[PDB]
Amino acid sequence: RSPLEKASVVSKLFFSWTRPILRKGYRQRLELSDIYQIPSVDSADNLSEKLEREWDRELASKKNPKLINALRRCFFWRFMFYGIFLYLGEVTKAVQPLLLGRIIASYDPDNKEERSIAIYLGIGLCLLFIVRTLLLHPAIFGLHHIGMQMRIAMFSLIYKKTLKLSSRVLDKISIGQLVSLLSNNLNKFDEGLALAHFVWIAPLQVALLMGLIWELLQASAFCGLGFLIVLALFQAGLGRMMMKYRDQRAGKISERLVITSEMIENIQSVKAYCWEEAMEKMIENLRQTELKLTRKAAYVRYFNSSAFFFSGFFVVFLSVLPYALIKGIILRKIFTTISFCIVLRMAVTRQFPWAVQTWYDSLGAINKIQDFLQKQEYKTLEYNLTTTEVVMENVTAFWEGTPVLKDINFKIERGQLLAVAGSTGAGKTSLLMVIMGELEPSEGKIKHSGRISFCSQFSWIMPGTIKENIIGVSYDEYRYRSVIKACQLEEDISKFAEKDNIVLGEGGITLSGGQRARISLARAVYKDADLYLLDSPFGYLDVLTEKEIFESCVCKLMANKTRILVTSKMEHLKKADKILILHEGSSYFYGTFSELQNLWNTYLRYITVHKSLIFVLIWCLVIFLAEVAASLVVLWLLGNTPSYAVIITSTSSYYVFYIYVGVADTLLAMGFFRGLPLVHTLITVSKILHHKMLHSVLQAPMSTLNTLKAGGILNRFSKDIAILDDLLPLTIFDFIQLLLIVIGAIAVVAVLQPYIFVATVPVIVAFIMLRAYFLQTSQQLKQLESEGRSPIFTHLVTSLKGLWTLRAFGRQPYFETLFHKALNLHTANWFLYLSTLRWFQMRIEMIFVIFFIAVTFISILTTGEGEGRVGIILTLAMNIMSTLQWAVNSSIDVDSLMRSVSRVFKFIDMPTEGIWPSGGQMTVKDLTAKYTEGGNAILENISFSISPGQRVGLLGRTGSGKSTLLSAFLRLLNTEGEIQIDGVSWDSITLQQWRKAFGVIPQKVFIFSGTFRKNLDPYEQWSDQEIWKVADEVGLRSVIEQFPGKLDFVLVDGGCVLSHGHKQLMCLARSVLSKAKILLLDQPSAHLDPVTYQIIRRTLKQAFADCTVILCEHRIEAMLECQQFLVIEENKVRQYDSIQK
Ligand SMILES: Cc1nn(C)cc1S(=O)(=O)NC(=O)c1ccc(-n2ccc(OCC(C)(C)C(F)(F)F)n2)nc1N1C[C@@H](C)CC1(C)C
Ligand SMILES: Nc1ncnc2c1ncn2[C@@H]1O[C@H](COP(=O)(O)OP(=O)(O)OP(=O)(O)O)[C@@H](O)[C@H]1O
Ligand SMILES: Nc1ncnc2c1ncn2[C@@H]1O[C@H](COP(=O)(O)OP(=O)(O)OP(=O)(O)O)[C@@H](O)[C@H]1O
Ligand SMILES: CC(C)CCC[C@@H](C)[C@H]1CC[C@H]2[C@@H]3CC=C4C[C@@H](O)CC[C@]4(C)[C@H]3CC[C@]12C
Ligand SMILES: [Mg+2]
Ligand SMILES: [Mg+2]
Repeated sequence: RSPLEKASVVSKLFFSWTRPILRKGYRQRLELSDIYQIPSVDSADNLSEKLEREWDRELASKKNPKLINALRRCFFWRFMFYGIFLYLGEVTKAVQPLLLGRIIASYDPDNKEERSIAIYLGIGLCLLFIVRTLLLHPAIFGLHHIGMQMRIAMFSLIYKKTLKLSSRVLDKISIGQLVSLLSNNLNKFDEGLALAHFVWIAPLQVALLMGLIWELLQASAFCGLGFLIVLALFQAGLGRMMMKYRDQRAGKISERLVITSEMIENIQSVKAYCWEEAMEKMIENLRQTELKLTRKAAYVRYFNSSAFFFSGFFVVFLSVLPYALIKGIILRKIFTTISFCIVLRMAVTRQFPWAVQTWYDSLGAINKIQDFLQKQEYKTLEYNLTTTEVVMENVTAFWEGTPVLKDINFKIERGQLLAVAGSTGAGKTSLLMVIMGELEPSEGKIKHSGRISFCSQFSWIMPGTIKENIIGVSYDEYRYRSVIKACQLEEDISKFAEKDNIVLGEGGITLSGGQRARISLARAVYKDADLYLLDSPFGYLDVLTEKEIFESCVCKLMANKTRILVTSKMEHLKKADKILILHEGSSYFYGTFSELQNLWNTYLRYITVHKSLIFVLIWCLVIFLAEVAASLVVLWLLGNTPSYAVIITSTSSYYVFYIYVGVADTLLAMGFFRGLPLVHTLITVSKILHHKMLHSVLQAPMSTLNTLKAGGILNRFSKDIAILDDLLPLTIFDFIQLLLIVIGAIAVVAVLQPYIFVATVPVIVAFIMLRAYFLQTSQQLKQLESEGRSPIFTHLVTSLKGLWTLRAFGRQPYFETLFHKALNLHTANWFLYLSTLRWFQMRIEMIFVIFFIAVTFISILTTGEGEGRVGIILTLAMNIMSTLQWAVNSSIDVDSLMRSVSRVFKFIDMPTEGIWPSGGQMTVKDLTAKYTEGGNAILENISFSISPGQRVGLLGRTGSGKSTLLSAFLRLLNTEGEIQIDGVSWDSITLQQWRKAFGVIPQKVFIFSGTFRKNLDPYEQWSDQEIWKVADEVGLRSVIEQFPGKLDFVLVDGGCVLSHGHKQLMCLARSVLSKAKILLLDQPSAHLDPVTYQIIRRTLKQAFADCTVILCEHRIEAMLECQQFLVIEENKVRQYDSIQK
């Protein structure tokens, strides 16, 4: 099936099997209908199985486990098999000046030997071109193919280890680091392997060339060699400098990215707090520090790169001078030694340093992967046969100076229900950890059963269909329909737009809090297990639905299976068989309930965004014309000037033009007065574009941001911005340098002889018409290839949030299969892109060769009795086109990189956003709310009024629009209608003033990784003594003094150290500093303890005594301080009065 394997030998050599896609993609848009199936050789299954079979031996049979050893047991003898052909193709390039140099000398009538035999040289030279064409490109493509296999084999091997990481390893560092570990060699590995052989080929080339140069310059060859040794040492020193600055700034990039992710995820809170300006400055300082090291690395890379161009004269003159002074040198050997040194400079100044740097990076990546592969593993050994009767006795455990649980025991017969209770932080969840084997007890003795179904408190939602999130692997209509219509999903499912096949994102951002709880609960009960562990599923569910689910699912469906339920509700305990209460990590009570009572134009915009890049580009052009003007006059002065060191004859004067073209690269090289300004100015363009994009995202309508993918926002700040910092500044410089040399060399030799320009027209046009044909298909495949990587990273992310559920039930093989399917999709697009690019770069050389054979035979045949003007003109023209072929291939990379610039620009063009509070009486009239444009209408024609200072209760069934109303107050979503506060209409004042009057307290409090004082007020409006004054009422004094630093402690990881109640207090104090008037609470009482619960009770009655509060609760017992009640149901709001109803 795979066209590569079905291809014949002759077609496979020329890459002819890429013909169908090039024609198909030239006249229409491509899709996943003609993307060819991947070859069987590089499927993820075959590569991973082979490599792991060699690696596991290396860590068990040999003394020292090294990944590099196992890698060479799989890919070494195929690596060397392509190295010999790569070497033989380079040797062919070194011996060309012998055949070509004699042909050029054959135009001189003063020669006899070359005239006698030129046809034989022409035939041999033609064969030399054909052999080299068909010897390099297959070898380079082979090395790319092996580099792809290494990348796939290691990524699949990494994922398998990730599924086995111990629980204690995950809690230190993961997810954010793990994804970054895979994004450093996504394309640098395969493409950065074809030049690893030049570490030994280049020394073999220098020895060969130095022997050939010894024939010309008897003993002065070494004088030029010593200059190249110094250049090699000089370039090597820059390598240590580049790596030092690269690895020194690695920690700054991670610091920016992790903070940027926090801002993106909680963007809805950032808008509500009116914190747009503060966050822009916070990132701005981080960019300013990073940019200092970025420029240093770019200056070092400039001097390392600009050594090939600035050595084309100092290596020739230094070796020709001693010989010319001792004895008179003729022009023919001056051109010949120039031709040899062109290859000599490329090998030692451009190929060898690149090869060495690659080995530093290839070995560094393998050692980084090697260390990760040997972390502590999750223990899979567990009891198999126990008759499904879990028992514990004298069990102790630690999460590290205090035991988490001590001497806890129970005994559950099959079909019983155990109710676990306690307080916040008592270890309810940690008790379930030991039962799954996630936390091996230090000195305990516990019995494990078979498959165990775990329902974590954290809601897990994975990409795909709603039913696909429930059924798992096997489907069953009768079972599915019963589970769906037992968890009260009947109504909500057949509501949205598409019944049940709705496609969800990672984490289910578009779903209600309680709807996600039911889906996670429904998945746990669907699958058959020996025992079920329900870790507090009723957190988000209101009382009315809580009873219905408890009576129809927990007590009805699984009435005859052992089940452990964690719950604090008093009524749920009496319906259980045995109860276990944890006081503080220790069993205070154990027993039954009965005994409990007693106890294009993109390029134009990229350049002019700075308005300073214009002047630098003009400066480079003006100097370029000055050097060209000098080159013209000096060649014209030598054109009429009348034995010296240089023996020049009338019949051999044409060598002047050949010599100039051979050294034109040096004469037109950009020095440090032009290169450094250009590199500096291109970098600050990236800084400018980042600022506009970061400014645009924080000031965009929420509806626009919801239409995009989950992780897509961060990907532009992670990949696209990073490309503008490293790849574009140097790739553009290299492209401009090559193009400028070609224009300069072709404009000076053509004015004296107005025929070279004409003879070189066909070559230029052929390279251009081929480029326009290939780019149509190449760009389309690149877009498909780049988009194919997001599903791969999403699978890795979602398989970590639900990792504890995976290992409990034993579904690792299923997720390994899913990960392999994601890789094969990315491999299919990448392989086709790599093959068509090889097709283009092979045909571009084949067009050059066919013109060379045409020129060579004409030049030899046209040469008559003397001279021959056609031979001189044509042969010189083809020497100019050698650089153009290089320049055309360099332009492909620039076009590929400008796709990233276009993606940056479209984010900037997003649309923008659209004592005054006397009493706080708002009036709502005809309010319609919708999350997305044209999706639905959650609330329709809402009308109600609030008395100033009243406490308004808010109730309703989960998934009705309870939280949509609170967001519509801030118009954080597309709304129509009029909401007036004390007579001031919804659109009489700017949006900034409107949002400042609301003290919203979300379910997830936004706390970024920064100083304690910075979180309270990023704008730095209030002094210490004013902050302490506010903390006196909210009870934050003792909370903050626990830490070593007062107002100076550095919170990390979302404030992980702070408990849920402590973050509620911090959010409450934040609204007091800004002096809010209308509060918006949203289900704070999920798992709160009375220690902090009573603090909010006082503050809403002491500081906000006269301020309106919208208490959003799920039970009437807590709502004993409200007068007015709002009830949401069937897209309607209806106000009420005192409890008598
Ligand atoms: C058709 C077709 N369309 N597509 C998309 C693929 C195919 S193809 O693969 O069938 N053929 C071509 O791709 C193809 C094959 C060979 C050549 N050659 C040009 C000089 C040359 O040298 C011959 C010589 C004997 C000297 C030696 F070989 F030694 F160099 N050969 N040119 C080819 N092309 C036809 C156009 C599509 C583009 C272009 C000009 C590059
Ligand atoms: N992964 C972990 N690493 C370190 N300490 C942990 C970890 N998980 C829990 N702990 C600690 O163990 C103790 C008990 O954890 P916790 O989940 O287990 O109890 P809980 O009663 O279930 O809490 P809650 O009802 O609020 O979820 C606490 O001191 C907590 O900080
Ligand atoms: N970001 C969103 N984009 C689109 N639709 C959404 C989004 N968030 C919620 N919805 C939809 O709005 C409806 C109600 O959402 P939800 O916040 O509003 O109800 P709720 O009563 O506040 O939830 P709960 O009581 O469980 O916390 C549901 O149909 C849900 O799918
Ligand atoms: C092993 C690899 C690197 C190839 C071989 C390298 C050495 C042995 C080769 C490369 C070029 C060769 C030289 C090329 C030209 C001449 C001039 C001739 O009048 C005497 C031999 C002499 C001086 C050759 C001696 C051997 C030589 C120096
Ligand atoms: Mg818990
Ligand atoms: Mg809600």
